[PDB]
Amino acid sequence: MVERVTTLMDKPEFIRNIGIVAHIDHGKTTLSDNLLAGAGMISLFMDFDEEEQKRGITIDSANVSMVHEYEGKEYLINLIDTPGHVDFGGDVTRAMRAVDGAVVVVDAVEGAMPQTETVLRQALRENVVPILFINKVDRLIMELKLTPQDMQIRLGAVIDKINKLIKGMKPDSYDGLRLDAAVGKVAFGSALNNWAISVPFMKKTGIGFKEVIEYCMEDQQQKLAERCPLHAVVNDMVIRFLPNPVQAQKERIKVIWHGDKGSEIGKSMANVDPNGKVALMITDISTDPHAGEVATGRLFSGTLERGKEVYISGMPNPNRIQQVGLFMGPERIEVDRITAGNIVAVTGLADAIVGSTASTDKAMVPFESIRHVSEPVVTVAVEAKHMKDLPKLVEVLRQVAKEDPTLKVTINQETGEHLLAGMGELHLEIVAHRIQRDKHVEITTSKPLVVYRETVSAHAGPVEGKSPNRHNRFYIEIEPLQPAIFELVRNGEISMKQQEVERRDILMKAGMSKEEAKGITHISENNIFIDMTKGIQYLNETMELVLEGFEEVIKGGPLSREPVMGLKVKLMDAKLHEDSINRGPAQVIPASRQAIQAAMLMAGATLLEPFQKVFIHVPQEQMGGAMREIQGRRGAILDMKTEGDTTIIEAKAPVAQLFGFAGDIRSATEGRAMWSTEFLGFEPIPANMLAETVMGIRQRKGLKLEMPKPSDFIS
Ligand SMILES: Nc1nc2c(ncn2[C@@H]2O[C@H](COP(=O)(O)OP(=O)(O)CP(=O)(O)O)[C@@H](O)[C@H]2O)c(=O)[nH]1
Ligand SMILES: [Cl-]
Ligand SMILES: [Cl-]
Ligand SMILES: [Mg+2]
Repeated sequence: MVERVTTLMDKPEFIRNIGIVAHIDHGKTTLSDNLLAGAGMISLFMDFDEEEQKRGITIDSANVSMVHEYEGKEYLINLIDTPGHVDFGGDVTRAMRAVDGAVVVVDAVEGAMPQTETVLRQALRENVVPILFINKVDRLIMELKLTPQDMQIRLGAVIDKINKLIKGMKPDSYDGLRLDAAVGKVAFGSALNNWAISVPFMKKTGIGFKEVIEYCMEDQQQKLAERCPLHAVVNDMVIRFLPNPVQAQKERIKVIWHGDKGSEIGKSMANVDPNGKVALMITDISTDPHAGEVATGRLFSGTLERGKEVYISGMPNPNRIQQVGLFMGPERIEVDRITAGNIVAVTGLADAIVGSTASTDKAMVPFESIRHVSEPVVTVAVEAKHMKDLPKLVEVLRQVAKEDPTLKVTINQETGEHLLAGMGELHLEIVAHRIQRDKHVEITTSKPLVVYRETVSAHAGPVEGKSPNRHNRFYIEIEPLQPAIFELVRNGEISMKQQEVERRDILMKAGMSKEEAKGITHISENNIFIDMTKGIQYLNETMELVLEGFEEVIKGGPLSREPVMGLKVKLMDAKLHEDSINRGPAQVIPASRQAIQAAMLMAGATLLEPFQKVFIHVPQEQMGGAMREIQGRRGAILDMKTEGDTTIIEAKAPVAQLFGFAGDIRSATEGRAMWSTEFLGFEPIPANMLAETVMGIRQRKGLKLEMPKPSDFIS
């Protein structure tokens, strides 16, 4: 529907910008593909990457446009199919920035799962409107053999669960967001077998759930697909209940744009005004063989045209648009111009990165950053196979990191090697593949290792740090953050920019003494610095330097130069030299670093390692094989439930223990165990493993091969 798409994209009221989101494997891509087939867009089309087809997983968000007719008018559905695996969660985040509505897909059998909540929360954070498609209802009918009422109960429990999540996330918006099957905001069906129903649709066609069960039970789901077409029921739901750009954009900018809402551009964004100045939110960078580098984004105001110039936020020179169009899976349909309200593919924006604001005016308030979180937990060292390829590798790693901001690329100064840090083993496997196959650089990679965290287990101090000229002294106590306070900081509930009586009240109503709440001076990662001193001359002008020493230590702790978390650092006393020449950065910053590092080692310094939480659905026949695999990897079982022939195992294990788990769990269960994973958190390494783990880390970093001591820091 090439000419259809183009005619429709000019009319913002008939557009739906949507994303398909779900727990891994609940059926996003089958849904998206069969929506496209039913709609006559195609005869898995969206998993068009080779590794996606090879591994049977969505790795990258894919974009496609779809024409659907509803009550005598055609609508343009700009759809994003997103990945389910936690390692690719940043693809979901970037996609939620670009869409206005979301089809939350949930497997009827497993029901809502941990990444179901994750994707729902990411949608609501962006003021994206959710509807619900309960998929795999064929399995629920054919494998559990439940009566209609049992199946009404099961489906209704899923709806209720999604609604509790919504109500917990957006309590004041709950009424308008609540999912109601009788209203039509929920459908149920089988993406695989091209059929779907909803309460209003069943009334309309005169078909009950008992007839639906018969269709499946008598091996006639093809007939059901004709009577109850998947694409009709779901696309209708999309048109009816997901919002157009005209309703939505004013809601999106409440949370993605902190500029003057009554400005010229705030109005033209709020009105989807094609004649306004360009306002284009860049959500993705990727490379194609013909278009070259391509920026994906959401156009809120203006019109994009080949040859038009836009400014990129933070960059001085104006970028020129070379081509504009829409993605159709692996293809990108080119068009003369695209108007506000659409999800666009643009070439020629050399300076754009994920999160960029493209605008006509250089002085436009930039859109809010695309939030990240989830710091890397797995790392690999990477090197060019042939030394003639070193500068290509430099340029290629820059490009890989630009296209995937969840990857962190640093350089080992003690080996000249590049380190790739990402979300998991699979994440790094794909990256190494996308450097060789796609970027044409032969590389060698080390085995994946985890990134640890350093912390303390007890209180210590006051410890005296002394400047190299011996003229300045700082007295530091250190101890663990209480869990309530750690959570406030990790969730961003407090801040030094925040108001001082407000922050003091949040901290104190969390357990912190008034002394320490009012003394809090700095936050850095999941650590705080408190000033407990009164009336020390020159400490005000010197405190900025003390905090720099604190920040440096947080970046890499004294045990193994791993990042530090969970620390409460307190300045109890200080002595500074009268003359500023004796108390500048070269004097104060080392004194601060050394006091803090010595206190840490005196406070039961130890390592935390990342843990994954693992969910396994396995038939009873293979339960024993599943159990042996997780228990053999020193994982702890957390709970176990039975639901018919299936055992549901909830377990945790160190990330470091779960490398190669996919292939081993398949072998031990003959491929019959479904499993998924999520980051749990950093937990203490075994107490009898601290010396060996620290030595292991220091050796592979090039650091000195000896256990650090507080005598290394304070003379
Ligand atoms: N029985 C049944 N199987 C389905 C249905 N929908 C999808 N599947 C199956 O589930 C598996 C995963 O399907 P897929 O569309 O790739 O799910 P996905 O959520 O996109 C996977 P990922 O999270 O990695 O992107 C496939 O074997 C697919 O055939 C359904 O309605 N019924
Ligand atoms: Cl605390
Ligand atoms: Cl002062
Ligand atoms: Mg998929």
